[PDB]
Amino acid sequence: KRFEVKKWNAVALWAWDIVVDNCAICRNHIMDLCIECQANQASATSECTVAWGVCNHAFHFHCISRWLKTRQVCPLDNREWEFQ
Amino acid sequence: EELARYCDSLLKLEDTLNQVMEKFKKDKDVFQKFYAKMLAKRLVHQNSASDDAEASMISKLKQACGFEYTSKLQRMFQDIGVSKDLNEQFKKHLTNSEPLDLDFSIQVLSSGSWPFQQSCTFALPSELERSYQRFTAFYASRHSGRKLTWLYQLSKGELVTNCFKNRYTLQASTFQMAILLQYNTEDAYTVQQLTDSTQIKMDILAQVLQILLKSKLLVLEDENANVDEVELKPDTLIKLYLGYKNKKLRVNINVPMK
Amino acid sequence: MAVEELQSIIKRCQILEGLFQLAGQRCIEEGHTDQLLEIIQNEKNKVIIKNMGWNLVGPVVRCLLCKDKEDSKRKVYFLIFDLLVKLCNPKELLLGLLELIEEPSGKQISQSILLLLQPLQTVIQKLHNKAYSIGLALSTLWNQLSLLPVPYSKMDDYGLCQCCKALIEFTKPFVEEVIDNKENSLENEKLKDELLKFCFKSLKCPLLTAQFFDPFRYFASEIIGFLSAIGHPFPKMKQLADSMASLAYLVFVQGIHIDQLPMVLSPLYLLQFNMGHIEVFLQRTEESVISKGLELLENSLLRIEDNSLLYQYLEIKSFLTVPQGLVKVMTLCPIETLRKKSLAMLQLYINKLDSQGKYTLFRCLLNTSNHSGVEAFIIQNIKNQIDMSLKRKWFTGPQLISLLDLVLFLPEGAETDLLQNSDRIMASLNLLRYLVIKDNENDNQTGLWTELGNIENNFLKPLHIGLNMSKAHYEAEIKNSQEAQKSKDPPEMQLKVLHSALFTFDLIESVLARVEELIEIKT
Ligand SMILES: [Zn+2]
Ligand SMILES: [Zn+2]
Repeated sequence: KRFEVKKWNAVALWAWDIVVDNCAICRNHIMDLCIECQANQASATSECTVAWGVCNHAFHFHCISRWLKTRQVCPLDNREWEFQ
Repeated sequence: EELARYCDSLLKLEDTLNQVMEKFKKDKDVFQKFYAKMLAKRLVHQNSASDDAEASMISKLKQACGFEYTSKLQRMFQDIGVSKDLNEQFKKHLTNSEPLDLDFSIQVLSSGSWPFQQSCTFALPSELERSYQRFTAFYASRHSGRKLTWLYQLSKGELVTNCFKNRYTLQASTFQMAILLQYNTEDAYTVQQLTDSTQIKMDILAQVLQILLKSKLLVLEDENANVDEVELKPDTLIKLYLGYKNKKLRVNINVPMK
Repeated sequence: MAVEELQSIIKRCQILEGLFQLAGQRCIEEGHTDQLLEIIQNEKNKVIIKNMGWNLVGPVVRCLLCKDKEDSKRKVYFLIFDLLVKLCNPKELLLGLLELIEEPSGKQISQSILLLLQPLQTVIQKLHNKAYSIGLALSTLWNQLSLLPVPYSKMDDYGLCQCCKALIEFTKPFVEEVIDNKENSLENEKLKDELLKFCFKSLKCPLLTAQFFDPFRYFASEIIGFLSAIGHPFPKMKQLADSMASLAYLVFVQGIHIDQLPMVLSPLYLLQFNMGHIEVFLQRTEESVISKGLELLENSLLRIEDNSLLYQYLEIKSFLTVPQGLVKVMTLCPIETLRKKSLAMLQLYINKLDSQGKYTLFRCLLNTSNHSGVEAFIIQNIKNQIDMSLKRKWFTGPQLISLLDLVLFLPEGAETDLLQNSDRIMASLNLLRYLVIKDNENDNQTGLWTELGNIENNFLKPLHIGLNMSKAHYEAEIKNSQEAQKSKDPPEMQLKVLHSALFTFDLIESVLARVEELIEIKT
C-alpha cells in the first residue's frame, strides 16, 4: 500500500449541544402530540400520552409502543423495559 | 499593529517583557485582537518558546487591563493544558484495545475563544477514520452535551511512502494526506475526480495540487507546463510520479500556500 | 540632615529666574513634617513654591494615601497639601495630580480618586480658560475608573459606586457652566466636545456591564441628563455603537428619561431601530452584557402580535444577524440559563415573523448555523409551519421542496457521521413521516409525491448504506477490542462508550424502517 499514515495531529473546536424536551423516538415536544397523531384526523387513539420507564427517560406511549412490538428494550440507554 | 507583532516575534527576560509593558500604556482592543491571533498561532503549532513566560505575560496583562481583556487568552492556555490531559487520558483509554497504527494527537479548543472558523467541506480518508471514530466516542464519554467540530485545514500529519525507489517520510497537510492517499487506488486522477472524492472545494484544491505538483510527487501530462502559471481544470489530469527523489528522507511538503 | 539640604537648595534657587523634589521626599519620610510647614508658612518664598513646590505633592499624597489615616497625625499633612494647592502654578499641578493615572491600581484606586477630586476642581477653575484641561482630567479619571469590576447586589470594596457619584459631583459644575452662556466662543465648544466625549465613555464602560434594581440609575440619569444639558440630546443619537447600545438599553428597558422621547408605541417602529443595539449586545461575551441584550430583544418582541413581523424587515442586516447572534450564544456561551433563554428568544422571534419571513430565516439558519441540533430545531419549526400552513403557500409547493433539498441533503451522504448527524436525521425522518401520512398521492397538496423516488435515492437508500457501514464498523471495533483485550493475557468498561453508538443506529433504523412501511402502505 503506497501511502501509509504514520502520524495525524488534529484540531477540533467544541461547542454546546442544544437541549429541548422531546420524544426521542419520533421527535415532538413531550407535553405535545406524538407525530403520527399530529398527522392524524382526530381519533379515538388520538387520546397518545406521556409514558415513563424505570430508566426515567420519557416517551410518547404511542412511539414507545411500536418500539416495543419489535425489540423488548428501551431505545435510549439499553434496558428491558418496565413502566413507572 | 506592529506594537503587537513585536511581542510574538520575540516570544516565538520578563525584563524584556516589561520593557514592552511600558510602551503598552502609550486603542488597546484592536491591539488585543492581533495579539490574540498571534498567541493562537503560537499555540496550535506548539513551539512558542517558554510557556511559563507566556503565562507571566498574561497574568501581567491581567491586573493591568482587568479580567475580560485577558479572559479569552486564559481560555486558550488552559484549553492547551486541558488538551494535554485529554490526550493522556485517551492514550490510557485505548490501552486496552487494538492500538492505532498511526501516532495520534488532538488539541480540543473552546470554539468561543479561538479565532479559527468555519472548518471546510472535507471527506475524511478511511485510513483516518478509526482514529476519529474512537476519539469522537471518547469525548462523548467525558462530556455529554458537547459538539465537536473538526478543523482539518489546521490539521497536519505524516505520510510514509512504499512505492518510491526510496522510503520517505512526508510531513503534510491533511488535505495533502487526503489527496496522496487517493493514489493507493489508481495512478492518475482528473481534478474533477479529486474534488468528488476528498470533497475539497475546488478553489482550495487547486492551490493544494499546485503545491504538490511543485513537490516532486505529482505531475501533469505536460512536462513543459509551468505549474506556477498553468491554471488547473476539471478534466486536468494529475499523475503520481514514481520517479520521485529526495536528498532528504523526512521531507516536509506542507508549506505556506504561495 | 535632609532638611538642611532642602534649605540649602531653597536659598540656592531663591535668587534666580529636581533634587529639590528628593529632599522633599526625604524630609517628609520618617522625621519632621514640621519644619517643612515652618518653611512654607510666612509665605516666603512664593516664587519657588509657586513654580516648584508642586513637586512635594506626591510624597505628601502617598503619606496621606499609604498612611492608614484614622489619625490626628495626618491633619498636619492636609494643611501643607491645601497650602500647596493654593500656592502652586496651576499648569504643572494637575499633571502631578494626574499621576494618579498610574499610581494606584485595584482596590486602592478609589481612595486616590476620592482624595484628589476636589483639588482637581480648585486647580482647574484657577485657570478659567482651558477646556482641554478638563478633557484631560476626565479622560484619565475615566481611564482608571473603567478598570474596576462592576458589582451586583453588593457595600462595594472597589469603590466604583461612590466613585461614580463622586464623578457626577465633580462634572456637574462643568456642565452647569455651559448651560448658561452668551458666547459661542470656541472654548465653550471644545468644552462641550470633551464633556459629551466623557458621557459616551461613561455610557460605554461602566453602564454597559452594570445591572439594575440604584447608583447606576443615578449615574445613568445624571449622564444622559448631561447629554440634554449640552446640545445633541440623546433622542437624536463609529465605535460609539457600544455607548449607543448602552443608552438604548438604559432608555427603553430602564425607562430612564423616557419621557422626552416621542410616543411612538408601535412596537414595530421601535423594533427596527433597536435591533441594531441588540446585535451589538449579542456580539459581546460578558454574561451581564449578553443578558441585557436578551432582555431588550424580549421586551421589543413581547409587544408584537404573532406573525406580524413582515418579510421585508429581513432586508435590514440586524434582522438576520441577530437570530444568528442568538444561535451563537445558545451554543458557545458558558451560562446555561443564557443558552436556554437565547433558544427561547429564537423561538419567539420565529413566531413573530410572517410566513415567508419564517421560510427565509429557516433557509438561512440551515446553511449558516452549522450545528446539527439547531438544524433539528429548525426542522421541527418547518414541520410546524407545514402543519399550520394548511388551512386555506410558502410551506406547500415547489418552495417547500426547494426547502427540502436543504434538509434531506446528505453531506458526504453515503459515509456521513451519523453519530453527530443523529439528531438532524431524526428530525428529517420524522418530518417525512408526517408528510407521507398527511396527504394522499392524488391529493398531494404537499410536496412529495413528485420527489419521493428522488428522495429514496438521494436520502433514504444511502442512509440504509450508511447505517450498515456504521453498525458494521462499530460491532467490529468492539469484538476485536475484546479479542485484543483477552489476547493480552480499566476493566473493559472502556468499551461501553461504543455500545452507545449502536443504539443510536438501531434507533434511526427503527424510524427509517417505519417510514418505508408507510411509503409503500399509503402508495
Ligand atoms: Zn414521540
Ligand atoms: Zn399518538
